[PDB]
Amino acid sequence: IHWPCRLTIGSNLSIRIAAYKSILQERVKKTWTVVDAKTLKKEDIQKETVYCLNDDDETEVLKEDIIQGFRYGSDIVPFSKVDEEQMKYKSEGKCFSVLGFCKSSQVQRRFFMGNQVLKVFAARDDEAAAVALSSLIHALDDLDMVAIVRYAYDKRANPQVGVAFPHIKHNYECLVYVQLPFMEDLRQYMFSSLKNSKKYAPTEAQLNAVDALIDSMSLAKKDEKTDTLEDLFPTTKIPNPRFQ
Amino acid sequence: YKYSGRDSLIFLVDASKAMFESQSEDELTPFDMSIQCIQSVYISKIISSDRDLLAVVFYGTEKDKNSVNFKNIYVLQELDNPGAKRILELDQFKGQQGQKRFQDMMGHGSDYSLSEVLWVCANLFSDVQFKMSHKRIMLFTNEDNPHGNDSAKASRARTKAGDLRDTGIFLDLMHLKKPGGFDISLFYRDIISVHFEESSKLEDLLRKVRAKETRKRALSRLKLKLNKDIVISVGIYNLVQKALKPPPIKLYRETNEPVKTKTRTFNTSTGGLLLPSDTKRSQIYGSRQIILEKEETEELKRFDDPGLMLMGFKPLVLLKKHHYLRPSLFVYPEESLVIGSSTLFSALLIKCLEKEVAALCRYTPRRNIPPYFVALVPQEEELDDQKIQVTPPGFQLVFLPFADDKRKMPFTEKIMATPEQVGKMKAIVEKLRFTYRSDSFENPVLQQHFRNLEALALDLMEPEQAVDLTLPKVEAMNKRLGSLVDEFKELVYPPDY
Amino acid sequence: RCPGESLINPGFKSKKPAGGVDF
Amino acid sequence: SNIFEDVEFCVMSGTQPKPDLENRIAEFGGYIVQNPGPDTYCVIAGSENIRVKNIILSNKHDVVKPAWLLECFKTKSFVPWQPRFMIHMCPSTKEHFAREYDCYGDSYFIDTDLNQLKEVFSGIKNSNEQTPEEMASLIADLEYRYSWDCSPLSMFRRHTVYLDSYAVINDLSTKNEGTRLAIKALELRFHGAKVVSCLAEGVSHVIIGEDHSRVADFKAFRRTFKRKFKILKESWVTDSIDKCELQEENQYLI
DNA sequence: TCTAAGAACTCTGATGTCAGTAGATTACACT
DNA sequence: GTGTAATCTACTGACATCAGAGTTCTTAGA
Repeated sequence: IHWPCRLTIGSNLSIRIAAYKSILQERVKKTWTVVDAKTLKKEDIQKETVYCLNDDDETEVLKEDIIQGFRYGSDIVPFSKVDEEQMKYKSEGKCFSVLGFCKSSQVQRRFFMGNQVLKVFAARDDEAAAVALSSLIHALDDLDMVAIVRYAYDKRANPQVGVAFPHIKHNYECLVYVQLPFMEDLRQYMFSSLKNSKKYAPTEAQLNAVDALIDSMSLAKKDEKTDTLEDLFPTTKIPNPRFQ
Repeated sequence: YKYSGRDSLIFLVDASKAMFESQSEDELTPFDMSIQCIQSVYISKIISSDRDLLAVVFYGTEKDKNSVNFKNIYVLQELDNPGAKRILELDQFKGQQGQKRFQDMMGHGSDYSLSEVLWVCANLFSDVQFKMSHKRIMLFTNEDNPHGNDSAKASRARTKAGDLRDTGIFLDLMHLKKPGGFDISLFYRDIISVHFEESSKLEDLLRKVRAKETRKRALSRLKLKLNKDIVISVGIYNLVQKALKPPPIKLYRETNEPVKTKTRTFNTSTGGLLLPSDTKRSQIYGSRQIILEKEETEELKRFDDPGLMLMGFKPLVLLKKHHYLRPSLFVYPEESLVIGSSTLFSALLIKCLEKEVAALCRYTPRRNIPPYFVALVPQEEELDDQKIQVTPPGFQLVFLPFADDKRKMPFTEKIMATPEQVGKMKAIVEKLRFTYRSDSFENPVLQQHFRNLEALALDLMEPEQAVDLTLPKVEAMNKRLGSLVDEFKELVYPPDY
Repeated sequence: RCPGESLINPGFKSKKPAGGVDF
Repeated sequence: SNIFEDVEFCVMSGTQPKPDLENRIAEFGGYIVQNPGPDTYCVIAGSENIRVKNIILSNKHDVVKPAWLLECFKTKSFVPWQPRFMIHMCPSTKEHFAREYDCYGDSYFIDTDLNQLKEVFSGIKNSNEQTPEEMASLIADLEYRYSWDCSPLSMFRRHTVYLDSYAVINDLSTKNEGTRLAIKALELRFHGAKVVSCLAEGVSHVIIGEDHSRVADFKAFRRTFKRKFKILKESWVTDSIDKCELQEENQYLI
């Protein structure tokens, strides 16, 4: 779907931007409807989400008597759904605005954390945005610098951070946006490190077997002078076996 | 240590008047310092690890509470999982009026004996049933000679604390700005594992730091079928996984009691409490209705058994970084199955890094899940930071899209900028250069949520409202950058906006 | 050993103090 | 005692012995509650520095001085509460409260108290019911009959007063300001008098300071009037204020 | 002159997972 | 039969995760 916005490198300077999702892990359109075994009609079942207090089946009314709580150590504390909205972190706008820049080195492969990828484009028929954003990303093509950006799709939805990573194709400049972790989304564990090999020996004959495996079972064959290999198994062109 | 063992931690304050009511300044107070510490590590442990155990104890007080070895000690709190009412018990003793509130109750300055105090805490840890991974005592006394005037009193303590260390309970210390001096080399030299003002360690107990901390655990274990026959066991571990506000527990209004959501299915016509066998699943297509059982909507979507099949090898450059599916997971060996398979995995790791290569695999995390396709990129450890392992060695599972995932995006063509329009940009970009680090940001919502939750929970006068770090600090962006937005406004587009 | 391991929450690696953009 | 039974209390703090507060209440049978639900009458707290103030933020309930549950012990004080939930399904509680509350927020079906009345009052904007002329006289007559026009801060309410701060009677700047009469006009207004800057026919009283220069002229002018003002010393107002009661004029005449 | 079909995001609820605990089943065994 | 092993299979806390359902916005719109 289209989304209109304003890419903002500093308080005065805004450019028109309109991004599109590009990879999304895709799900089937029609859900499995629920149907009676003998009538085959999709409305002969009503789903009563009834409630119980455990003092011999006192049945509650959700519209009067049920209040959400959170949990705080060894005990429960009652909020109100209507007092969380009084105290909740509210974003001041449907924002997109750059925080600063830094090398490809600051951003290793592993950490990428997103539900989706955006492709983040100059607004339709804005020829001022077209020159300005082509300047932006052409000025990132050569420094190995990347952007870091606050984002938010819309009001009430969570604020968001991460890496707006540029790339180039002969017909358009790429600058994808991807989410990166906050400090509590990142897990640090000292996995017992494997170069201490004295109890798990990698001997000369084992190494001299593997040396031929990983060349021998190559998919990519060098049948070319473009320095692009045959791409013998183009997995991104295969259709999803789940839907087939 | 092993997975299940709780951290368990007991706080043990000197109630003696000579420190308790004492200051050189007016601006702090050692008891008001220790109690603040105990409330603040305890409010950290509540958000972060409700599973781990705290206790708190006053020694040398005049009215007593102990199991045995009673004289002049009061266990304010035995070992328990932490929560609000315990933080409310410590709050009562804080401050200028607090140092009188404590006096109406347990009484101050009397004689004490560390060999009995260490006895008491020992009995405490004994009395609890849970498996404990770390057993730690924290000393909040300033009394640097702990009144070892009788050396034959003091040798009891030193032997008893030999016995603490011998039983694999640990003990730890903080010194608390005693007037004129404190020196560990006089005494405490052998109780802990040149001269001090006040501990550089103690500020770390005031970090108030919040996250869940969830220990190293597998996601699952799988067999990397190289073909029809050769297999190695590997683990699958979650190095990066988005946290969520914890699931809310629905309550009864009138008593705050938890209540059961107790759902059933009921026939729209009749009293039938329909059992799961009474009803099928279905679709509509082409104005006809397709009918399948509650067994087969999940016999469809089967292909394989839990494992990882090898599919052959690629160049690392052809794995294009623009198409990315879901967060990358780690792969690491597990001798728990397939013993000695670590010998194969390690050679595979070592030699892929020479070949500049990835392995391609097909991946099923469970029975009744479709295979995805995954590139095993090989990995190498930066121990150079004095063996702070920023990166574990193994493989990354990086997932690859299929055709359906790569959504169509509209037509556009342009190659528009001149070398001056890039040239001015190459300046602003180099003026705005910082260093990102992965841990340099925090979630504005989830951090705010805990502060709201504490205000409600400990009954605080205000939500702490601590302002987030994701907003650009726009006045610094005005000044560091300077006026150069005008280079776009003049050199690049007309004055009409 | 001591150098990287937090005193509030042992075995786990010390949480550094949030950072953010500053040039 | 058999009085505090049927009245439910929360002793949310003390420190006076907190656990003995509810024990004293228990021989008066006051219904002790550890945590105030929407049922309870009121909440009692020996100090409010932290533990109470969720109940300042949630305007919920009636909060009471320590002594009110050591002075309930010589009275019978018993006064209400809340939870929170806002709802617009097909909205339901507000239309039930069109049966069950006065429109402004005072629930018909439950008593409402210090913090809850302050909140209602802060929501209001101006009107008058009955005719304004009917209402003014209902209030005036009642305070006149029962001498509550003598209420301490209102005790001169039914006095229209002129004050001798003018070197020429009724010329609005022959103004003798700097006079301790300025302070007696503050004292009269502080106790409800309709202090005035013209000696028109609406006046009941003239007040005289140290300067008696114009008393012959007030007396001579007062020969004109259809309803005749009293002339009184400064001390009538001083004494009536000190005694918290109208001392009456005829010993203070001229 | 506007009324649903198509998005989009968050949240809730079940299913499956792992580690660890401990019970009952069930094997082994008596000259 | 009677009695003592050894050891399989359960249940729970806890953590991830797909699906499914509640909710605000664009285009096509009488």
